[PDB]
This record gives sequence, structure tokens and C-alpha cells, in this order.
Amino acid sequence: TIPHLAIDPFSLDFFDDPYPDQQTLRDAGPVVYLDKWNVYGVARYAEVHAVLNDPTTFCSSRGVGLSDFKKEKPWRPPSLILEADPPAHTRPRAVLSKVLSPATMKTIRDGFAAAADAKVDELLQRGCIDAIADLAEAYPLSVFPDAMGLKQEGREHLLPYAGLVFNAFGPPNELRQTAIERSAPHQAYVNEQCQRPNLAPGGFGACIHAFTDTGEITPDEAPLLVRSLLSAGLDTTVNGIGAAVYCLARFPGELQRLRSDPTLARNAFEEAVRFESPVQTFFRTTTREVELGGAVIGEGEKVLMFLGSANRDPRRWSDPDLYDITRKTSGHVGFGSGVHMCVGQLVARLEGEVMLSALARKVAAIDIDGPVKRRFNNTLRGLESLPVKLTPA
Ligand code: HEM
Ligand SMILES: O=C(O)c1ccc(Cl)cc1
Ligand SMILES: [Cl-]
Ligand SMILES: [Mg+2]
Ligand SMILES: [Mg+2]
Repeated sequence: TIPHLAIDPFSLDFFDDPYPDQQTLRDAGPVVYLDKWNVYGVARYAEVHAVLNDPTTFCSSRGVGLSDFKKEKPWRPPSLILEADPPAHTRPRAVLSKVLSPATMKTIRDGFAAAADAKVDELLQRGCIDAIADLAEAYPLSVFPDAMGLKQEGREHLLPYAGLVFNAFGPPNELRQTAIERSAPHQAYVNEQCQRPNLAPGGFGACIHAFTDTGEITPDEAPLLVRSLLSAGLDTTVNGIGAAVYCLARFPGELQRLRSDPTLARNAFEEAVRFESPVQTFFRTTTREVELGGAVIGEGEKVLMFLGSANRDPRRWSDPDLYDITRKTSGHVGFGSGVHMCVGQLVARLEGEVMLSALARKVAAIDIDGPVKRRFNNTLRGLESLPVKLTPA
């Protein structure tokens, strides 16, 4: 009753061009079985959204990667937020929601916007740059570690650690084994910075520790919550901003509409998140036998959600393959949906908005002018190198 497919959604050939395989996954049925990894898969919008919003059956406390924490040891202590279910999830989630709250955004907006404007002006003096190293990576590196309150020493470990985290959600393929092997130095750096004495007062990390006073989290929980921000908060935005720049480079008509109304910057970024879906996939584990899409899934089974596919499902989206900065993006699943929906979404949108605003006001054209190279990761979709020539407005 359930179709069995041999597609490996963690293979390099899949990463290189996922869209044909994603349609095959959608059109095979509402639920598929992936023989390569012995997991169920859902790739249509309706089922992905349903699974995300059914946490009591599709749980996260057994891991949101392929590995089932009931069967194997986690490669690092479980995240207290991503890898927890309610009620354990609730108070840690509330702490991060307050640390990264609307009110908090007021305190960082001016500096984040100023750093974006300065970066774009700097790049316009060079003309010819790598939109990944020089923009998608350089900008978040210039604002986020400081907003976290990290010291200067050791920051070279941040992107390597995040790449490890996202590779580790995948299956035990070469990408994952190479990332986990000899990762101790990255783990040691991050774990050290999560301790209270190493976090600058006023930054996100120190603010997490300050919540230990309220009874929402204990002091021994705070380092792990800081770890969540250092795991999710940098590499995601790197690939989100890179996706937006890649979209604007490929769709000059949309760059021109953004230039004509810079207030579209926030939605242009949201549409880039839908269109590229920097976080491609996450898993859940069934807590009971459950019927999904006419398929009877047993207890304790991994279910792979194709977020990028759901964001391109023509059952839900008009012209899903087109980048449209005025699209009504509400309901996309690029930040998840439901109890675990990205708690850092306001930071991500702030960075993306202010960068796209700076481009909208300062740049007239973005031309790819060198070999484009893709970056392979079991969970993240994005580019390794995007050589572009920026023409000033
Ligand atoms: C474009 C950028 C980003 C994307 C595409 C993204 C994507 C996601 C997705 C899909 C989830 C849901 C996980 C699940 O359902 O299992 C999530 C959760 C989460 N994100 Fe983001 N994220 C981004 C930026 C950030 C930033 C900047 C931060 C921190 C500053 C952050 C921190 C978190 C945390 C802690 C969670 C777990 C929340 C929970 O389990 O309740 N993310 N993110
Ligand atoms: O480490 C964490 O909690 C974590 C890691 C990655 C994401 Cl996308 C969200 C949360
Ligand atoms: Cl760690
Ligand atoms: Mg260990
Ligand atoms: Mg010290």
C-alpha cells in the first residue's frame, strides 16, 4: 500500500539537484518508505504540516535526526529544546522565546542594520566578491557572535561546529562520519563558551543564564540552551542570506522590484526561506501506531519530513518554482510549524531583512561572474562559493 523508493535524500547527487526527486517523492503518495534508510517519508505540504502539528504522536525526544535516542547514544547530550517534547520542552522554550523576543530585537536592530549597510558599501568598493565568504558568512559572523556575547578567541570553531551539528542529524553516511570524527576540539570550544563566566553581560548567552533565577530553567540547563543558539543561530542564517542573494542574482526582475520598494525586504527574505529552504529536513519518531496518508506506521518508526519539498508542493503553492517577493508566504514550513517552530525566527528575519534592505538601497545589479559551488550537508542546503559582481545603484 505504501510505495517503496530507493531515492537517497542524503546523497550528493540528490543535494546537487533535489527538485526532480522531491516531485517523485510527492507524487508517489502522501507517505513513502525510503528503503535506503528504513524510514517513512512525507514530502507534500499537507502531511508535513500535519506531522509537525501532531507532537504527541510524532515526537522529538527520540531525536530529530535519523538516529533514535531509544536505540543509540546521542553524539552529544540531547538539546533541551529541539530534542524534547512537552511538558519538558515548555519552560526551556519559554526562556529562549523571551531571550529572542520582540523586545530584544529593539536592542540589536540598529547595530545589525548598520553592520549590513556597512558590509554592502564595503563590497561595492571591491565590485567582485564571493557572496558566500564575503557576505553570507561575513555578515552573520560580524553581528551574531557579538550579540551572543562570545569572546573573540575560538570563534573559528563556530561554523565548523554548526556544520557538524547539521551533518549529525543525517544518516551515518560519509558526511556524518567525517563530521563526528575528531570533532572533540569543536565540541570543547562550544561547550566552554556556554559556561556563564565566558558570556558577556547583556548578550543572548548571559540573558539565558539570567533566567535561571526565575525557576524556568536550572543553572545546569542554561549551558545547553546557550548551546542551542550556537548550534542553530549562525549557519542557518548564513544559508538563508546566501539563498536570498542567490535568488536575487538569478531573478533580476525581483531584485528590481525590491529596489523599487525596499519595504519588501522582509518578505523577500521570507520568500527565499521558502524557495531554498535552508533547513531541508527533520525527522520525528512515532510514539504509537498511527495512520498517515492511508498508511499504517508502527510505533517507534522514524518519519522524515521534507520541508523544502512541502514549500514547493504545487498542491499548496502557485508557481512554487518561481521566486516572488510579494508572495503570501504565510504557512511555509521553512521555520517549522507548531510547538517547535523556530524560536530564533525573529533574529533570522532581522538579519535577512536588514541585509536585503541594504542591497535594495545600494545595489543596482547582482551578476554571477565565476564558478558557483554548492556546499553539501545532510540537513542544510546552500552554496560554498557564489562569485558575483555588484553594480552600485
Ligand atoms: C533562516 C534561518 C533559520 C532557519 C531556516 C531555521 C529553521 C528551523 C526549523 C525548521 C526549526 C524546527 C525544528 C523542528 O521542528 O524540529 C527550527 C527550530 C529552532 N531554531 Fe531555527 N532556523 C533559523 C534560524 C535560527 C536562529 C537565528 C536561531 C537562534 C538565534 C535558531 C534557533 C532555533 C532553535 C533553538 C530551535 C528549536 C526550537 C524548539 O525546538 O522549540 N534558528 N529552526
Ligand atoms: O541544538 C539545538 O537545539 C538546535 C539545533 C539546530 C536547530 Cl535547526 C535547532 C535547534
Ligand atoms: Cl557540543
Ligand atoms: Mg561526548
Ligand atoms: Mg576566563
